[PDB]
Amino acid sequence: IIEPSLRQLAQKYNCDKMICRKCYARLHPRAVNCRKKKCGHTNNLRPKKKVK
Amino acid sequence: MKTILSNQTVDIPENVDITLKGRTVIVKGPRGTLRRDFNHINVELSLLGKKKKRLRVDKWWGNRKELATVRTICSHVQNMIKGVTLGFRYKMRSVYAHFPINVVIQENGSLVEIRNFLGEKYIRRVRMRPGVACSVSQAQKDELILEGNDIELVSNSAALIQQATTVKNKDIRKFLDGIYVSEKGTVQQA
Amino acid sequence: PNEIKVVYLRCTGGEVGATSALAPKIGPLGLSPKKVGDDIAKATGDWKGLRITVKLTIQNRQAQIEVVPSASALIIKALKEITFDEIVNIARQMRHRSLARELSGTIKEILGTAQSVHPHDIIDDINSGAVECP
Amino acid sequence: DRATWKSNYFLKIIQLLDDYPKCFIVGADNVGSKQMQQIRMSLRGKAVVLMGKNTMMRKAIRGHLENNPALEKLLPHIRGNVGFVFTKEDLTEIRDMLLANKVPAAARAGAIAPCEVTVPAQNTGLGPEKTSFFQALGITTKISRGTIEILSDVQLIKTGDKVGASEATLLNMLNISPFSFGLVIQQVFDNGSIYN
Amino acid sequence: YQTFQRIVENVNVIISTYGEGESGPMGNIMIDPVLGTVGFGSGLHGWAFTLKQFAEMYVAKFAERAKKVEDMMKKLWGDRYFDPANGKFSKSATSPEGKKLPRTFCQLILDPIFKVFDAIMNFKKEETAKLIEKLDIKLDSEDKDKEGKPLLKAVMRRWLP
RNA sequence: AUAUAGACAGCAGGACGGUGGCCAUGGAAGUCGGAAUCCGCUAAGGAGUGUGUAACAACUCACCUGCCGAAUCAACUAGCCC
Ligand SMILES: [Mg+2]
Ligand SMILES: [Zn+2]
Repeated sequence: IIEPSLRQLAQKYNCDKMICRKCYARLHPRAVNCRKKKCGHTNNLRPKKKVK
Repeated sequence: MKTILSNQTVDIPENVDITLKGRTVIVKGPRGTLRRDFNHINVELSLLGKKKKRLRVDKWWGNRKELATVRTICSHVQNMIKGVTLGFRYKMRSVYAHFPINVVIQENGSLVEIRNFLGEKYIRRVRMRPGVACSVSQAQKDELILEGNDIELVSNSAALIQQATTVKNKDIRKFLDGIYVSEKGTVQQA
Repeated sequence: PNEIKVVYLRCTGGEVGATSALAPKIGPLGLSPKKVGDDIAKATGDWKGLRITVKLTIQNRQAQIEVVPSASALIIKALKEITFDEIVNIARQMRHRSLARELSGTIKEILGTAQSVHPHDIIDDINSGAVECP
Repeated sequence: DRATWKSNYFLKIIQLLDDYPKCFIVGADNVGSKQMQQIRMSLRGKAVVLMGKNTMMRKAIRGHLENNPALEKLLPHIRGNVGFVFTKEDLTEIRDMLLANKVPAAARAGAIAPCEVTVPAQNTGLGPEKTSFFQALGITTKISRGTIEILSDVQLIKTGDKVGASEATLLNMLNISPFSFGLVIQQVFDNGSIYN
Repeated sequence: YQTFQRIVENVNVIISTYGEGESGPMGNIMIDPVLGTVGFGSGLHGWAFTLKQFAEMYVAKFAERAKKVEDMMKKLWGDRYFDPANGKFSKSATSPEGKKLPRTFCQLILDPIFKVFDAIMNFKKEETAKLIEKLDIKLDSEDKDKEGKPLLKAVMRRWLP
């Protein structure tokens, strides 16, 4: 069992992030463009899917 | 476009002094001395007065990419001032669902042993960067305190600790176990 | 509070429903009305209006009385089966009549375009009954 | 639209300040729209209240100050989430009613609580299916007559600390009186006079 | 203690919600460690105990016996605090000096057990032997030879069947 | 296009009453859907851009306000580079 504040701290690094639709890169939650060249710094981003 | 001049000034507190050796900044304060050279950036560093100790960073005829470096240098120098005056303290929390994470701090805080991460028999030995001391907090039950003068060294040590306890071949959205940087602050709170 | 209270609202009306209605689903909240309660509530709630009829009930530990708030669309659909200005002028007399008001004309301005489901020319240039209610 | 809005607002402010000679400047804390409606209804009978943009306020009372002197001394004092209540009544009659009609605001999550409260040892009165929040917070509760009972006095909150989500929902379900605040008078202005 | 309280509270609330109340014929059915409807230990190593046994042994250290232990258990469990320095019970979370007091349940049940746990896991022979003598734990041959987790199982079985 | 009648970005609040608006209903209460877009409080509030709750609820947005005190934003277009 994990209490909610520690769960939020873990989720800040593990779940609250953006994923590039082209190259699956793990980006910070406020990202607008991917940081990686192989997708061409695309702006096709989606939220990381939740366990809910 | 080439901008004629881009400058930025950092104020220096009275208890700390700064010496320039070309583009090498030596910041001596109550807690120690932080020395860092910026020879990879073509800027001009100057100390202004004998009264309030302003440090000016100047870039002449720079395009956008090298105008971006002036505030980078200024922020680095401010971090050096902050480190030698108040220091840097990173508080990390170890979170776990079933297996408690046992952390043992070896000699002088320079080595960290993680024992029971996710119940595995492997022992994680993480060596701190020089000048960074790790300790087990007496205020919280699962808390590591990393204290030092260099923000990059302290944060690199914290990142090493965080990345050592990485869940593999499992859903990381479910297996949230590990040591994570809870907060970043200073020592002495002044 | 007599160990149980009936503050909760309902959104049933028109057809009796009973078993088809969600009143048995509310039932386990208070355990008092049950079928012998929702049937006798619907007996008085058959009309006023013949629509969804969002209404509140008050429990006397054996029987329930029902009060229907003067919802604009509810009362206008009850009225319906043209201007008909007087019926909407008189339908707002017995309501709560708060509407964050500053004058009596605000309520009739509200209901004139609540009837839009064109009743907007009156809203544009209305010059009648500004102080009729007070 | 925006320009006409601002022009109409300027006209409203200048006519209101010309009409009403006595006004109290009053700070707005974390207050709700329901409280705004309640104050509007409870005050619109005898006086009026004004709460808009501070830049609008200063510009209106500065640029068109030529119509009456003894007004520029408000300018270095109108700061923060503040507004003006315009009344023809007197200071005590406004102050006592405005200090009495304070809505008991609950414990919203993410809100600082300078005041201190402490839960006593008393029966909750609710069903025994809400022990999860008590156990998560660390509260010893036991079954008694089909209701949850607080067997020991515990420290709930201190002064000047953040409120967690579990504490906020506990105070929401407890149906007790938490720390509360509302529209509080900063100072007064009666024809060119500054007091408390 | 918090986990035990979580489980006891869960049992009480579940039976209260999903069954009849105290006004029913069965009466007060919600469990209480102070009454003796709650047990601890592990059946894997064959050792179990209730508040009754430790209350009985503490009354023995300090009809009549049953009446003593009946209201002794009421202090054995609960949100009560015993100060080892004071030597007497207290109902206040703050001591007159200022030191935080351990609760009675932990301080005078779980603490000797944690002493013997730490001793027998860290292989402190002097601590294990002295705790055996302080708790008059009876042991036989083929059980007085081992040390570690099997000795922990044996000592738990013999001291607390 | 916005901006000293104080922009933009950050940090902090309000984001309502009728109305848990009508026809959809077994809950859809602002968001599984069909129509229309009212009024007032005003600092603003869509009888709703999204998350979601069985459903409530609890969040977020566009809308305004507070701190902040000088410029900022958007959509395109075409050179080299990817
Ligand atoms: Mg797998
Ligand atoms: Zn990418």
